[PDB]
Amino acid sequence: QVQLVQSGAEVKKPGSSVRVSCKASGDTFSSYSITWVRQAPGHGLQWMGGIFPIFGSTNYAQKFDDRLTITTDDSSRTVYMELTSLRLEDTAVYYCARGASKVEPAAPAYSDAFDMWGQGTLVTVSSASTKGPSVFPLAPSGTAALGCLVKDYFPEPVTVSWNSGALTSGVHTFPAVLQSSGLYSLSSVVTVPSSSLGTQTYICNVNHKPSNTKVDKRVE
Amino acid sequence: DIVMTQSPGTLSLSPGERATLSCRTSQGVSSSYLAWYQQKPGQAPRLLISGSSSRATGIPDRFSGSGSGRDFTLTISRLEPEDSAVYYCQQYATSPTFGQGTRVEIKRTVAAPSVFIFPPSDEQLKSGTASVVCLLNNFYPREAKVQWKVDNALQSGNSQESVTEQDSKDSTYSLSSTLTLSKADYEKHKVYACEVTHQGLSSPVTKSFNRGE
Repeated sequence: QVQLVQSGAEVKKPGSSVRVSCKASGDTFSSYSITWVRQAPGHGLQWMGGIFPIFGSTNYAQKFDDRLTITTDDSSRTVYMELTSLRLEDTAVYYCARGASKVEPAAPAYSDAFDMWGQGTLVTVSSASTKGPSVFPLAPSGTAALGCLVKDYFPEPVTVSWNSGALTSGVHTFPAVLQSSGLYSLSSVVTVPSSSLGTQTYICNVNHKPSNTKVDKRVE
Repeated sequence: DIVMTQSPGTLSLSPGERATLSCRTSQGVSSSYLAWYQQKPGQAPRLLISGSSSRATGIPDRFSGSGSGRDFTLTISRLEPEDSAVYYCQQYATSPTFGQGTRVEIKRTVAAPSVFIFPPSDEQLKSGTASVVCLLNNFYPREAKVQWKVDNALQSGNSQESVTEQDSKDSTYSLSSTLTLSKADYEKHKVYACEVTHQGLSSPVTKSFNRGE
């Protein structure tokens, strides 16, 4: 699995500056180009810039020519994006991605297809401050339903699993909604048959990263 | 700059039917400089096609690319269920530009939901808030209606819902409507119902509870 692994998502007050990391495989770091594409509601996939580590060369999009800077750390083959003087609009998922072409003698096509992508880093550009959720049993009364209400956090996101991975079939982790209070609220469920509530015990595994919260809550 | 325009916005076709997606450029681009991507819910995009029509590795034969000039197309020659997703075209002739995606929605026969209403956990009540949850499980189509009522008094403005994406296996949706009240109000009332209205239901279904057990 020749992969790309990224830093965690963050909340950032406007006018500040975030940096997102992109750690590669060595192969990728020698012979390919790594790009930063961001995606947000209302204008979708937006190219920002790209770096050729083997050359240390860069080419950013006009949209960011002063606020954005991309840097490598050869010691551990990590690429760094830094977007400066954050605006509200910057809020997005920022991906790093391998360009499809391998490097050529004469070069460098920064414009390229994107082969491999990382897993995503969600940058909330918000004046609100971090908050860890409060998880609450969703309790049942021949198939039953149960879950966990991951209520009241910030920013996005939280992840939810069941029995640290052992339960996955029938699991519905819903998309977070943003409340009038200004905090997020989420809901995971799983359906199981009634016979198993004598047999099996069910815990959800809630994890909200930017507050460093982790909870494991059993359900009746 | 070149402006990728994809059309239509959504495509709703059954498995085994052919999908064709249009991506138009604001000016002429060679076939060599085009990529297609697939994004399934909550993931990065996968490269499906580069240079107009070269399949990336591991990509099934049922995806093909074509076109040239200012009109490019991806055809999913015969849809799988698992091809429920959004799909993006990209010019990389100049400064990379992407379209705004096409969503393919996999058609299916009608499936009434199975409905489940959850009262508020004691640990939350000891905290002063009261969140009641109502689940609509595995229905199709996406059009459904959740009306909270408290002692036959119809609620409004206090409930939020969110909907899981189209399953890649059984192609249904699932929803989660949440009536929210103060611990105060939650005790002044007794019959907490949740009434569901969907195409698969002969007439609206009601689950409910009482504050008992």
